[PDB]
Amino acid sequence: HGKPASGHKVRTQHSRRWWMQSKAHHLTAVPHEEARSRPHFPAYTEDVDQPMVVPDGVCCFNCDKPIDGDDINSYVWVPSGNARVPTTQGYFFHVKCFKCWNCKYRIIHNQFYSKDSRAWCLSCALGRDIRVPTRRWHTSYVNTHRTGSRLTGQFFPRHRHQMEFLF
Amino acid sequence: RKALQSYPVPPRARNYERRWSSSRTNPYNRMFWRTVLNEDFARPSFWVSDFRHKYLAKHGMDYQGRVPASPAPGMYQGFSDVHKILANHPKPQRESRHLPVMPMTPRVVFEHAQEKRIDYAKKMHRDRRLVEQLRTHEFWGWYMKLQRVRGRWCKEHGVSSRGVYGPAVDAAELWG
Amino acid sequence: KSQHKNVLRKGRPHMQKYKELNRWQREAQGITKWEQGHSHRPQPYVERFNPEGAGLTRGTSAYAWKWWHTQYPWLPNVAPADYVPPSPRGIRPAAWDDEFADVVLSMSDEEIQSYLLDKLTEVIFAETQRDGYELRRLDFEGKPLTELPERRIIENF
Amino acid sequence: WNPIAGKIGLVNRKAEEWGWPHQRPPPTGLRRSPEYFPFFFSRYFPDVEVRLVLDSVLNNETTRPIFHIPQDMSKQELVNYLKNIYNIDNVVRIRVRNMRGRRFKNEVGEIKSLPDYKVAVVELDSPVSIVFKQ
Amino acid sequence: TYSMKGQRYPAEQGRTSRPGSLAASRDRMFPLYRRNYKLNRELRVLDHRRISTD
Amino acid sequence: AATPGVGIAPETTPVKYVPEMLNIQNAKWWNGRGKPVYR
Amino acid sequence: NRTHPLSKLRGNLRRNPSEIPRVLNMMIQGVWHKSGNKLYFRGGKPPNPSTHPYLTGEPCPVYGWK
Amino acid sequence: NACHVPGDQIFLVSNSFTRRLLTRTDHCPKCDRLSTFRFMSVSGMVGRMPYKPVDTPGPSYATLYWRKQRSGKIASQPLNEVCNK
Amino acid sequence: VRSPDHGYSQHILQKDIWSPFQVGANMMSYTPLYYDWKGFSSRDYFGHRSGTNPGSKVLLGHYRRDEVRSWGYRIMVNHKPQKRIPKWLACVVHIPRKKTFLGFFLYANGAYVAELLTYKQLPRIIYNKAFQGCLPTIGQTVSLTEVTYGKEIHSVEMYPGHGGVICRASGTAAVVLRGSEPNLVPLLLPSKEVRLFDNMCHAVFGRRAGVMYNKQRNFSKRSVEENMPHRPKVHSKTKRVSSHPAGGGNGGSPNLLTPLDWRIHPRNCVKTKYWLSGYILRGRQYNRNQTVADLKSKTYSWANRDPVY
Amino acid sequence: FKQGQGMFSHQLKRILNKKSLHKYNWDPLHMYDPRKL
RNA sequence: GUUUAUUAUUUUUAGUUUAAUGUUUAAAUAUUUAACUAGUGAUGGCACAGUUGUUCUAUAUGUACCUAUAAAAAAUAGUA
RNA sequence: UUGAAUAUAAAGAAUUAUUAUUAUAAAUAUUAUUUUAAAAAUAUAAAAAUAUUGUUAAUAAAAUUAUCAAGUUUCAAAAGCGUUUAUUAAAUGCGUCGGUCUAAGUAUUAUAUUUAAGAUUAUUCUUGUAUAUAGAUUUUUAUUUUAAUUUUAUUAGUAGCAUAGUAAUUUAUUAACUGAUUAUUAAAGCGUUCCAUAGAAAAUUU
Ligand SMILES: [Zn+2]
Ligand SMILES: [Zn+2]
Ligand SMILES: [Zn+2]
Repeated sequence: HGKPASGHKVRTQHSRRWWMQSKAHHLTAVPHEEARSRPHFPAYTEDVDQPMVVPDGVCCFNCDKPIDGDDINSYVWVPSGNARVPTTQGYFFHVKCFKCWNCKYRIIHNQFYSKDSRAWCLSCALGRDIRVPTRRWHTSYVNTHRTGSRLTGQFFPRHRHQMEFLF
Repeated sequence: RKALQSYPVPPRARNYERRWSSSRTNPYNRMFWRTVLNEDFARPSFWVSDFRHKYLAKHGMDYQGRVPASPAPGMYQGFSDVHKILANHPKPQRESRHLPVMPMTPRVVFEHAQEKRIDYAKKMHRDRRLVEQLRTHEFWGWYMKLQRVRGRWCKEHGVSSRGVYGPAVDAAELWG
Repeated sequence: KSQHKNVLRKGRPHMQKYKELNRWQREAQGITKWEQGHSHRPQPYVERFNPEGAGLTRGTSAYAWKWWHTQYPWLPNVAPADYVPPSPRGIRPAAWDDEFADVVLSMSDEEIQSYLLDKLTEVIFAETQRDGYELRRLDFEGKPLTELPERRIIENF
Repeated sequence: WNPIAGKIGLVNRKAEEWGWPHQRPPPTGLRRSPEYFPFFFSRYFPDVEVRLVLDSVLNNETTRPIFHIPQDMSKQELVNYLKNIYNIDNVVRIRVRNMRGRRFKNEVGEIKSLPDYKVAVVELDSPVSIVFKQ
Repeated sequence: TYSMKGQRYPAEQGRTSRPGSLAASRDRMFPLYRRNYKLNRELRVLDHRRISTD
Repeated sequence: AATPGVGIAPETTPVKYVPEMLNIQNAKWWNGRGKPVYR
Repeated sequence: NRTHPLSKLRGNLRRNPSEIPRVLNMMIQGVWHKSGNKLYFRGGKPPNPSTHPYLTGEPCPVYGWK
Repeated sequence: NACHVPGDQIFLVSNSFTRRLLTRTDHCPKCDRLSTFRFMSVSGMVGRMPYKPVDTPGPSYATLYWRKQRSGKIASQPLNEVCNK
Repeated sequence: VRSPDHGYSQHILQKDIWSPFQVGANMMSYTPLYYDWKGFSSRDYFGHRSGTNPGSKVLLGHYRRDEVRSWGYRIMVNHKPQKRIPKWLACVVHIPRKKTFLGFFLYANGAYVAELLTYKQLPRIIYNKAFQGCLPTIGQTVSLTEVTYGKEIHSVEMYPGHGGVICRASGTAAVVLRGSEPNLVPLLLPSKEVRLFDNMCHAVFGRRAGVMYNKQRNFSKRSVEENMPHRPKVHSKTKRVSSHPAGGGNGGSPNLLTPLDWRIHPRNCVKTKYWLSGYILRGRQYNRNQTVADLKSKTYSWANRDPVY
Repeated sequence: FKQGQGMFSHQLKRILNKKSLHKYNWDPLHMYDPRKL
């Protein structure tokens, strides 16, 4: 009868049922229990298999104006893992074309809804109607040039690259 | 502590409490899923959710259509700080037909003062590289003049720059 | 708790508040600290009000932001503060004319309020009521006990 | 600046406006009138010190000669002033600061702070200059 | 350069007219540090013009 | 925030507890702000 | 806005004991408008309301001042 | 271990050029000009860590798969040489 | 529809009362019916959070907070339905904090304003019209003359023409009692106290609404108890003996003999009736022990009102 | 962590001792206007 | 950031239930660290003041010992 | 500036100190304050064979790691997830229940409390406060408050349970002042009891 039966939740994060609920299920192979745990994602996704460069036939999804090739971070390049369909790589948007098309304000929490090749705000694109945010109206909080999208998607061992141990 | 009603826009990060909880960042991405998923969460924002109660009475039906946003001109004319008896929308208008104009509340003007100081920041960085794309870009262009003028000089003066030995130690292509 | 990090202070510091100024206004006036003669209560704000609130007695929608929730419904109807009393002046409607004026003016303003109430109960419970609804309670068989409505139903109509 | 009104400062005002303990006051109608002497000594005998700084108008040509004007000369008065007193007829923009008068410690030791003034960088059309022969 | 909150060293501020040296203003000793308030306003502050609605 | 220190008397008898009821000395020269009003 | 005696215009430079608490809070605090820019007093040398040029007229939207 | 606007390279970084590590400027051979490189991943260390073998940090599971493509399956060209001169 | 009221039960204990027909929140906040105000918390004159002085009926319950939320749904309620002009139940709105149901009635001369919603009412039906009978239709607002003995009525008005005050809470009903008085009708208020209501008073026929509130509404969620936010109600026996006479005691002291909130609330002592109306016949104390039915049997006259109280 | 030890708190404790102007404004006879007699 | 079918719910979590150092110390509470962390119900518009406010109650706090500060006394101290 | 007026660099911990003051806004400036030739302690630990708790009141919630930084399992005791100046069977909180209230708020309601949800049940009996009361006291127990000393029935019981103790038995350990089990007269637990029980504190195994 160790007495202080109500406690601090002292030992969470030191468990094996935890070690399986801390992983991330990203787009890699990394069978499981081998992905990173605390930050949830490995830094520096190496992509030597496919070079992951910005294309030349690139254009804004929302606006459609051609986008500067790579000399700049004026474009928000969302590579949705392996995308292919939006462009050779994923959706492309100049930082100022990254607003909801239908309601015309920012995409709150940056989750957008590609409505027929014009990014729509999830809430409007979902039917809801509350149509003005508080902080910054016509410009999202997003990072530029995939720098905010590299928390997820295609870490180094995409696919079964067993070429490494085989003869 | 600098009551939030003083800040032009209410602050982004909102510190709370909780002696037994230590984390600066407010947990967004949870305040987002609720609200997007549940319609009721956010008060109807009277107009877009009035205009029923005025269609039902005058038409005998549920409106059964998407309500127009941007409240009609003439609604909420006695209200002064609507901002809640609405969405964060502006006070709609007078009961006029003049082109819509934002009533320049102290808030709207501040947003103008952001979207100019956003264009200001993205402009001081966009060209700090544009000139960093000359300094290092032209330093290399000049450095190769150096290795050329060193390349020319190191042939007449014959300094092979490959050790005390003659090239006969090189031709082996060993270490030596 | 044995660690007071004291860094959670220092964020968003308070205004300076220069309390010597109110300390001065006391002396630069006859009054002491306003001893509990008031001591206070939290005064209302303009936001929490709802003008166009279908209460408010319809004269006060600005003066009623102040006044408690318990006292603004009762604030009384007074006037636009520029409306002058009904004045027994001689300006008769442009085309009402005499014969009608000579008759109507004979009736006094209880001799005409009375006529109006009868006519209005007659206008309602007439084309207005007999056209669809019914406005007088019916008996066993369903016969309209009273001739015309009761004076209350008309009042709230 | 101390906002609180002092009693004496009104009394010292009267004794020079009209001989206070001895000469009875002028009727309040005259005092509300532009014919009251300090409003009459002003509308006809102004008292201003629009001093010119020369360090900006010396041998180096300038389109923006700088002045100092008393703190209570607004812009459009500095126009009226140079126009009707110094014949200056080309002033498109005036640019006005306000400077805390110079301070220092005299050899004795009291901090003897000069009065404050108002830099007003006028901008003439055709530049002006001053020659200094040595 | 711009109208921003900043920290200046005191010698940088330049001293009053000393017996040893004239009044050395913060500008005439550091010319390229004089703030350019045209360049501030043009870039950083919101002009009456851009929001003039009536 | 404030305090009268006297404690609000009944709305009918507006004054109980004058400071004299306690044999108090309040000369203008003794504690300064003294001299009472019922006087 | 100090004003000239003759000028019918009314300014808020009062010196009544009931009004000096706010006339200092203009000279030392300054106003932080809810639009983000600090008003009447924004820097070091606090203004001298009694050495202002007199209030010449109310502002208009179209021009500056009527 | 460094890429490009469109290409790659490889290089072991010292301590002295730790500044240029994240994003370097270099002659991109799939072009003829200097172009900004990035740091797609690590490929070891520039020296030993105390008390540790030659490959203390180890290049990667990743930068190896980049190597196993460059050297890797050269079976297209053991012709013209294998390792000789 | 099954059971126009449901114990929806999101979590096995958390049972909130959803009603099919309930208007979605969008069709709730109506502009010229929405009142907002700060409620004083429990602060009364001089801040000073405090109840009411013993003798008064103006409540500032000490334990009250967040009475008006500020962006909570708050539409005002009619309480004065008009006598026999047909209604038209447009929708049925359900506010959690004001537990009442209330549905918007068109009322047939344009007045899209009427709320109190009697039990078994359906939306999009006309209500205030009588059938062949006197006025015996659910929802019909009936003068107390038109009711017969033994049938429930809700939102009875205490003084005729002064708005419905009695029996407004959900599922409640004042039962008529067939009194003998000349021009008065006694109603068995739900508090088991009978009251000589004037017969010309107006009541809305039927039960009140939203049955299954009496029980079956249980939050048990920290977020969901913000339908009723109130201050903490501390033990009176852990209150710094300098402060509250029940205090200290090195362990669990049971409590003092005579309980007291701050002044006194001894268990059945403090009964705070101080003025009884001329209409009151038997207070809840005079009936508290008999039954519900035995009070429905007798005929009530002025001689039944006990000359001493 | 108080705030404002600076000079404005060094004047506002010295200039406010200046005694404002006193004018014995005696009570206004609102309800009994004397000049309408 | 994230686990789960779930808008509830596991939880990235760099300022806070632990431990070391520090012990007139860089600190009249800081460095490193364990823990915890999801607040549509709250560091915060102004509001309550000293026989008293406030108290999810610990006789806790109401400006860096709540014995509030500040102010005015000649309280008593020969009864080791 | 084309606005009249107005004013634009600097804090707080006693300091030029621990110290990004996070209101905002993004994202490669080759922006620029840290003495020095040793071993003791000590702050501290890179490195490294065996051993795995024999250390100790007690190992295991105890910095970072590219060698990518995570112990598993059983049993007993233990509620809510909020909240606290020596931080918890502290005090909150939903429900039920008791009492109060139909001339300021809706008697399936809101005041005023006692408990604690969930699941089983909730026992025997009264001397005083309260209520009712009849000039008052004195008298007087439908419900409530507090009580039950042999209340002690249910129920768990050597338990945070006044000593008696390391309780006697059983296990467990080489060694059992541990802990768990059986029952069971427990110095005077006891129906708000008891069960169920998850991250806590113990006891094993590992
Ligand atoms: Zn674009
Ligand atoms: Zn949108
Ligand atoms: Zn390239």
